[PDB]
Amino acid sequence: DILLTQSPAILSVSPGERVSFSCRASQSIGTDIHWYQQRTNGSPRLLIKYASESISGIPSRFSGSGSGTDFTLSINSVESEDIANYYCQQSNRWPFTFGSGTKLEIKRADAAPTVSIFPPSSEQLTSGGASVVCFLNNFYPKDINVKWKIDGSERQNGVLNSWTDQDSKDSTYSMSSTLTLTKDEYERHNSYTCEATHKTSTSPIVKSFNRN
Amino acid sequence: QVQLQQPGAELVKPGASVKLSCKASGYTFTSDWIHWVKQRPGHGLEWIGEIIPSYGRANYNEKIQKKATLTADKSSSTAFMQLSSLTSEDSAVYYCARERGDGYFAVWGAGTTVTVSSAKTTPPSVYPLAPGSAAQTNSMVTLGCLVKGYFPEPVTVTWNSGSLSSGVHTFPAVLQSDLYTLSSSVTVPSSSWPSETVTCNVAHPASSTKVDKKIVPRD
Amino acid sequence: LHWRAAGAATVLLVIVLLAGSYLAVLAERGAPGAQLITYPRALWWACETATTVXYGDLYPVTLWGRLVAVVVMVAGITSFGLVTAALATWFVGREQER
Ligand SMILES: CCCCCCCCCCCCCC(=O)O[C@@H](CO)COC(=O)CCCCCCCC
Ligand SMILES: [K+]
Ligand SMILES: [K+]
Ligand SMILES: [K+]
Repeated sequence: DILLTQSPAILSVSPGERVSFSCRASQSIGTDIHWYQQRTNGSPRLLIKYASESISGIPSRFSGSGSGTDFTLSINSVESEDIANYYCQQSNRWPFTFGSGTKLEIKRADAAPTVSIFPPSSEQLTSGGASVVCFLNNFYPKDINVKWKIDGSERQNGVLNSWTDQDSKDSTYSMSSTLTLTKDEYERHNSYTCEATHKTSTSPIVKSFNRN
Repeated sequence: QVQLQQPGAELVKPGASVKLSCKASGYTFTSDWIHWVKQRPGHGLEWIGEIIPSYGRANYNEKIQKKATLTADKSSSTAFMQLSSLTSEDSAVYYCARERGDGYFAVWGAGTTVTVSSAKTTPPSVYPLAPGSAAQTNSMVTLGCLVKGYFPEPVTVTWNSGSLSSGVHTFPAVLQSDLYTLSSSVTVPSSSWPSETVTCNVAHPASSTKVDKKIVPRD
Repeated sequence: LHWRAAGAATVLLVIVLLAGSYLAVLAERGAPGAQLITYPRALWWACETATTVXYGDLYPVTLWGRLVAVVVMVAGITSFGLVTAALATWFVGREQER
């Protein structure tokens, strides 16, 4: 069966630059290669068929080239919406096979996180639970740290974090940090604070609220 | 219109089997083949097999253990994939795709997220996320909704029934104690809320539930 | 008689190239390494097979693909024997006459 090697697995380019993805077949397959784009949580979408043929609806920005064993997918002037995984697929011999995929990453200007803290809702408290939610949004680079403090003292128990993949809207990243406590535990404390430390500032960005 | 329609999710206990469906619309030809592709979270696309509806013949990937059996119904223009005796290794999104006999997959379904687990289905509790009273706003305000205690994946969150897309971030779910939780964030000009309403819509295919939570300022 | 046998053979040949193209793909998919697996090139393969040219760019590797190939071959060859026999019949008459 035909092995399709896509390497490198991650390509990082600057906005507006021309980028090229590589797909190498284990044996010669003519021009029977097709390329798909798959955005985060999206289904694959065909971009180019038979190595270089355009697909209606696809921006003119995309093009393909090559024949034999080496194929290239190129994007002239990359933009945020191009952030996604890209896969090649061959149809020369049975069975059809797929390459392992290349992720496109865009290196944009640094951006500090927009931090928002949210007290638990009354609907949730009513059920005996209390979640305090903090959003660290639209920052770059993706490296970031969040620290919780309850009544001025660092808190670590009950904190779950989640980070998004690079955003296809503006090339930034976002993260959520959720501190969950029982209603009782929540009721015996005053101030809750979320602190974000990011490369864009020597001092942490802090947001807090008081239960009263 | 959507060319290939697949159900959003199926929960399956280890050892049980499930039959996935893919309803096709648009132009149909005798040369069409419907393919199935498996994708585990964070991994690539794996071909499972194909069937040609016009004749009913199916072929399968020989490199992997055969978990699938393909069939197709001509009158209902539906293709089926029977997965049997599943294990956690079978948990993944399974896409159906249509190939016009010319080697490329012109269109893909949205995929069915299949979770193999003994755990039970549980709809999510949706709570509002509105700023506290001391929070100062800029030209923009951020709101959100907390979706917790659901199983299995996935949930789909939209804002204002889909009309509000820009400025939205839905975070990946976190799994703790057989239950998932995530939150979604939306940012609108501070001047437009609460004058213009903001509601998050949360769909949980596995439990056939879809709830709305309007976000209003804290009393 | 002859022209109708020839005309019919031509119509029948066109049907065999299209059905042969469809059946060859049906037969060959599922056989690892098979290349006669998409319809446009299978129609091309049926044409270069029926004319007996047989470049070797594409060919069947399965039992049913090969049976389909032999039917295409014989359909092509037969059509041509019929056209040839029809031309001979035509000429023979016009020459009796001349
Ligand atoms: C001792 C006397 C020998 C005389 C010859 C006998 C040959 C054996 C019988 C033929 C096929 C058996 C199938 C099999 O087990 O092989 C298949 C395995 O995939 C593939 O078949 C093949 O790919 C060969 C196809 C041959 C087609 C011939 C068509 C003639 C009109
Ligand atoms: K020859
Ligand atoms: K030859
Ligand atoms: K030859």
